Amino acid sequence: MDIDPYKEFGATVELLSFLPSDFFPSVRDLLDTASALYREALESPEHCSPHHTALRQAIVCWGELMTLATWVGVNLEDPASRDLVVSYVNTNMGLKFRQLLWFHISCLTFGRETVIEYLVSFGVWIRTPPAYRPPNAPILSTL
Amino acid sequence: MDIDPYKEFGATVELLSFLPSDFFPSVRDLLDTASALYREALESPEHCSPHHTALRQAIVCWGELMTLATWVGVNLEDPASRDLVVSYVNTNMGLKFRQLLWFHISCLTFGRETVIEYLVSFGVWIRTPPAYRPPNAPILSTL
Amino acid sequence: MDIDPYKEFGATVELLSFLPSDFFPSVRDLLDTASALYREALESPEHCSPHHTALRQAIVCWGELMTLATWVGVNLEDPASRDLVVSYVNTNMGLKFRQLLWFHISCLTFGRETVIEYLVSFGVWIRTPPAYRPPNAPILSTL
Amino acid sequence: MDIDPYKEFGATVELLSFLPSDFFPSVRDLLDTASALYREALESPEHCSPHHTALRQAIVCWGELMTLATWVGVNLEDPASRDLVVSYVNTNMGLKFRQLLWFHISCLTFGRETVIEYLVSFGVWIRTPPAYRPPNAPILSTL
Ligand SMILES: COCCOCCOCCOc1ccc(C(C)(C)CC(C)(C)C)cc1
Ligand SMILES: COCCOCCOCCOc1ccc(C(C)(C)CC(C)(C)C)cc1
Ligand SMILES: COCCOCCOCCOc1ccc(C(C)(C)CC(C)(C)C)cc1
Ligand SMILES: COCCOCCOCCOc1ccc(C(C)(C)CC(C)(C)C)cc1
Repeated sequence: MDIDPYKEFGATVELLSFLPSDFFPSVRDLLDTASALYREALESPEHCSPHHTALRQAIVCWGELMTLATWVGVNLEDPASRDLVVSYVNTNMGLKFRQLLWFHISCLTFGRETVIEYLVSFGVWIRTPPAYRPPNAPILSTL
Repeated sequence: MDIDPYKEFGATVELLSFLPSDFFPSVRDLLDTASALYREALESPEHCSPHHTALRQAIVCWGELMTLATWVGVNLEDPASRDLVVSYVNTNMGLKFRQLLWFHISCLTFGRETVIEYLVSFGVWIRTPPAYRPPNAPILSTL
Repeated sequence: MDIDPYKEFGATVELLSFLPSDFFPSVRDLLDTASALYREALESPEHCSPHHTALRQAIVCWGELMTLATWVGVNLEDPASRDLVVSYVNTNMGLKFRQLLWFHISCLTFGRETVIEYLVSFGVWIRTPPAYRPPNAPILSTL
Repeated sequence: MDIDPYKEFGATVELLSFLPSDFFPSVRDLLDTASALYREALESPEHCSPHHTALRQAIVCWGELMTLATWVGVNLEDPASRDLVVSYVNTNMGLKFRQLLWFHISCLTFGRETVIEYLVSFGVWIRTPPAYRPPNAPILSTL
């Protein structure tokens, strides 16, 4: 239905299109970050924020995908296709899942405005060729 | 994190378990409804409601699952494994997807409170033995 | 029962597992620190702080564990079983003990809130990729 | 270091030595008493009292020792060593644990002052030879 999961929050798939894949932590790392920083709120009966809502939904999706992967490994007799499906799920879907988790966690942490500014600046940086861009990328940190 | 996607909305997997699985409409039907009634709001850059947020996330996840099914039908060779994966995706993941779509669309349309009352009333109905179970099952209506 | 030795201090086993196990100093190092810095207060007849109380209890428990290990070395004959017991103690219970000692000493020294923020920040740091995190690991300092 | 876990509260190991070792109720009984009277306070995120702070740590230590005992019963195939270790734990560590539990549960139920007066009076009673010792020993009570 031509839905962008970030347009509601002030971003776009094209704005995060520039962040490389090596930029995002692993799924386990991001899920641990969430479970340690906002678990009491995600497991809460309150609409603490749209970021919380989206995180809840995406975590449920990922749980269902892991269930799918287990079911595949248990019910498919062709190892080739089994590993192919599992690899597609992990690589692609987890890349998207990392994108979304990072966006929402970083927003909850720093600010939606700050994260969008960081995205703009990081796009400026990554579009520049290495011969003319500084070697050290921009950094979003609590320290 | 053990997250319930309805806890914030005032329900639970136990309160929706009152409804059978053969109750929820088709994914096609629910998506047509969602389009016809809230396309401009779901495509909007606004947190119109947590229901809208959750519904957007669910729809993007279903789109990714359809992409997975297509990628499977293309790449995978073993017809048994292809059909197994596609049928599992559709049946199970779409059962859950329709559950969620029904909940959120019905809420947006009638009321979260109305939908929870409908859940308890349908529980009463389905628990009533057939000898005394009226045929006029409960149904949501604006009239 | 379901007791967390950290919740009164505003932390959790989930938050202290958010840091690696190879990060926490040795039992000897932490006990030397505790002595040098708070021996007169831990050997005092005052509830100087809940940190002091918990640390006293932990140290007495570790002393009883050391007595157990010596008693094992003496009485037990099977060297395999003896070594296995002593190793279990000094590894598992040692890790737990030094996590707790680190928490409480670092709190007494820098601040409970400072230490919790440090846990969060160091976890996010060691989970973030190097090219996009600051290059130097976080550390607590009174200087 | 030389830490007495009672002088923080107003007692010593020499004062509680007035009571014999066969005086203290079993770990089962004392843990049931605690679960009955102060479960919600021990499981609370509050420094309700130093007695709570100490009892929490003691119970955590006891849980770790029980884990050790089960791990022993599993991984050790020398019944002699298994039994030796489990018996040592449940006897010596059990005695110390139930001393501490008695002290703290009593000081929570009655008070530091009442419990110390009780210790002194019971010392009188027990140092008194039996030919001149009343049968109605001192017995803590609110009635
Ligand atoms: C292979 O991925 C490359 C990066 O993605 C490019 C387009 O980005 C759009 C991302 O859109 C989504 C879609 C779905 C999702 C959810 C939360 C539903 C999770 C998923 C991918 C596990 C189904 C997240 C982001
Ligand atoms: C196989 O279904 C069993 C019945 O469902 C039990 C309910 O389980 C709770 C989780 O429900 C959902 C519902 C929807 C979803 C979304 C919207 C993310 C879509 C899905 C199922 C395509 C991943 C996820 C979990
Ligand atoms: C065999 O028992 C001797 C009785 O005399 C006790 C002398 O020592 C004082 C008791 O000190 C402790 C030490 C540790 C503990 C804790 C709470 C840590 C529990 C334990 C014994 C399970 C480790 C309690 C009391
Ligand atoms: C191998 O351990 C895995 C990591 O454990 C995570 C923490 O588990 C919760 C238990 O936490 C503690 C911490 C310290 C302690 C004390 C200080 C009482 C010491 C000990 C371990 C000797 C009993 C007890 C429990």
